[PDB]
Amino acid sequence: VVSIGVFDGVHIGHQKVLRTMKEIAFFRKDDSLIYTISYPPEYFLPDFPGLLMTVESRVEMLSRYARTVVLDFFRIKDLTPEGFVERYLSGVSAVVVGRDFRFGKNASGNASFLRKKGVEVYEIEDVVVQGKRVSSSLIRNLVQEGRVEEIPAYLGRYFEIEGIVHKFPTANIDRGNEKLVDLKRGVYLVRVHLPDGKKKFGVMNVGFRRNVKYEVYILDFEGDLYGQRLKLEVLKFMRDEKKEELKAAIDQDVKSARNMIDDIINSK
Amino acid sequence: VVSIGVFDGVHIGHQKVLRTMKEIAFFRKDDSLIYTISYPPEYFLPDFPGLLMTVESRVEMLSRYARTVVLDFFRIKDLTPEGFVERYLSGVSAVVVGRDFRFGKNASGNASFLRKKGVEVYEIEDVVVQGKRVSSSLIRNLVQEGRVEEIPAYLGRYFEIEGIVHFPTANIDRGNEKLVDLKRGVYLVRVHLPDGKKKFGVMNVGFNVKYEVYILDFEGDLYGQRLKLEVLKFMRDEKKFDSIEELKAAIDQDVKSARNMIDDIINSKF
Ligand SMILES: Cc1cc2nc3c(=O)[nH]c(=O)nc-3n(C[C@H](O)[C@H](O)[C@H](O)COP(=O)(O)O)c2cc1C
Ligand SMILES: Cc1cc2nc3c(=O)[nH]c(=O)nc-3n(C[C@H](O)[C@H](O)[C@H](O)COP(=O)(O)O)c2cc1C
Ligand SMILES: Nc1ncnc2c1ncn2[C@@H]1O[C@H](COP(=O)(O)OP(=O)(O)O)[C@@H](O)[C@H]1O
Ligand SMILES: Nc1ncnc2c1ncn2[C@@H]1O[C@H](COP(=O)(O)OP(=O)(O)O)[C@@H](O)[C@H]1O
Ligand SMILES: Nc1ncnc2c1ncn2[C@@H]1O[C@H](COP(=O)(O)O)[C@@H](O)[C@H]1O
Ligand SMILES: Nc1ncnc2c1ncn2[C@@H]1O[C@H](COP(=O)(O)O)[C@@H](O)[C@H]1O
Repeated sequence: VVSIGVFDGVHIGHQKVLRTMKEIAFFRKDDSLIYTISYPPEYFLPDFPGLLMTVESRVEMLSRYARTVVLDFFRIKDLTPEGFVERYLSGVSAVVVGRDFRFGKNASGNASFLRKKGVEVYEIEDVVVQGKRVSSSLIRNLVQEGRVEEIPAYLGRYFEIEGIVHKFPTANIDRGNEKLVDLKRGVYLVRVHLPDGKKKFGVMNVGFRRNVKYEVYILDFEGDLYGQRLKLEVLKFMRDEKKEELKAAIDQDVKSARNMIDDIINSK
Repeated sequence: VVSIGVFDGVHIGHQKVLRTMKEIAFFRKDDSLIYTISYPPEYFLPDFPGLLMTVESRVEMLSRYARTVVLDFFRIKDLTPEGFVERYLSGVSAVVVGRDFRFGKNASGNASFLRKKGVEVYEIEDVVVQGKRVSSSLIRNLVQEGRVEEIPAYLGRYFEIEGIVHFPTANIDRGNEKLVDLKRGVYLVRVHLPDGKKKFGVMNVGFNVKYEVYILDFEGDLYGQRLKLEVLKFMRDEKKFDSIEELKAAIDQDVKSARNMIDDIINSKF
């Protein structure tokens, strides 16, 4: 029994499907297999916002659920429905998908098809947080419009920026090379997970050059992060990206951060 | 600094103007301000093709460049050049526009006037594309011939139909403004759904004019939500079908080419 799809971000509508995968599992005595497609057709277009995380990262969550097998978009973009079943669904007798799920050169095959190929399709009806069908798209935008405080209602958690370092002080994050989405330009209140389990707060600014840069000033930290990797949770969108008195502006933020922080701490 | 004119479509011409503004201003630690004249004289004359987008849409885009302010046409329409200057340009150093920029009753207002009155007018050379001065007027003719493929070249992006929604086909209410109509026929389009998803779809214009799109791989009520539709390719002439089925056939023959062209649009990135 397997659920197919991209699963980018692995949102709440995603987790729905995965769990139902566990159900149809037990009551079938079968084992579970997630089939995560590398990229959506869109990815290969200019106006594509971006992925919410790297595939490597996505197969970290998808994994913590079932056994994930990544399907390469190049390798399957021309396979026909029949071609697909044969090369990827043999032996399997049931899939878990959503009301939309299509597949095969020209979306040639719906669930009906798979049914007529001797396979059971358990369609999970759409999940919707506040009037809209959760989706990577929908989250892909709030990220663009700086609406971070609005993401947990869809992502099941805070949006995250993560990468290798270098390449005030501020740490420069290299989110890798995949075509990832970028946040509205600006200053953000962030939660930093450092090595050794450390979770320090910080402020992160995002600016141009075309390109977008990610720099965080981690509060109360004074060590070397040059080579290290980091995972930052974007909690709040503080202020917009501005204009030699900048060293004076950041303090608005820092002194501000310290305050938003202490806000929670008190509200036991 | 300040820029003036209608700005219907905000095409590459319009952009060179707004970008020059955005610069002439940094060179001065000055501030931008766009004055968009709601309409153009033709708008109220026999046979006006209509605008490309609603004034609201238009302000929307201009907004990303700088503070925008709309001026009723009917108002400044009568003002004399000094009048106009006395009401809007006061204490404003620079004014970015391009050749052929005029203002005031009977167009007596021009760049020389602003200059003689202490304001620095920075004309911009007309932007040519394939031996043509980019113009809101041009683009309109294209839309009208269904030559939507040639549009991005001048317009700087894909022509776009929009409105409120009022196999199944969504009925777009473009609005009550006077907008330009496409050649009646069938088009491949790219839909921008309320939620945020972008599905391909196929639109048909026929006949005022009626616009209805059948979005590919999609199901859900949209009655009441807005849709922006990038018009990507012209496929066929909206013809008469004396038998319902001949239509069902055609419509399906349309959705077929749709699907393939789409495969083309992607197998063309590697
Ligand atoms: C909390 C924080 C807030 C910042 N806010 C801004 C800002 O609003 N505008 C800006 O231009 N730079 C800001 N910066 C700094 C730039 O990111 C900094 O100049 C960096 O070196 C990269 O910018 P650069 O490529 O222009 O040199 C901020 C830095 C920090 C740590
Ligand atoms: C892709 C697509 C192509 C269409 N092509 C035509 C066409 O060539 N001729 C036609 O009369 N109707 C066509 N239709 C249907 C009309 O748009 C339909 O009659 C609709 O109800 C509006 O037309 P009406 O106002 O005359 O009823 C097409 C519909 C779709 C979705
Ligand atoms: N509190 C801190 N926040 C961000 N980086 C720090 C901090 N403390 C030490 N560093 C280190 O210093 C580097 C930033 O160096 P520097 O060149 O001085 O500034 P910039 O951020 O402009 O590149 C980081 O790569 C990191 O290893
Ligand atoms: N894939 C789709 N394409 C077009 N409309 C759809 C689709 N799915 C659902 N709809 C909805 O169906 C309605 C259009 O219904 P229909 O009566 O069949 O078309 P029309 O009256 O324009 O010929 C709209 O409210 C629209 O939001
Ligand atoms: N919001 C949602 N509600 C229900 N099912 C969903 C939702 N979002 C995704 N799915 C299903 O989960 C799988 C997700 O893959 P993808 O759409 O590529 O992210 C597909 O089989 C979808 O139908
Ligand atoms: N193709 C072009 N190249 C350079 N400037 C242009 C072009 N088309 C229009 N402009 C300028 O941009 C402004 C556009 O206003 P309007 O002509 O009303 O749309 C006027 O001040 C024109 O001089």
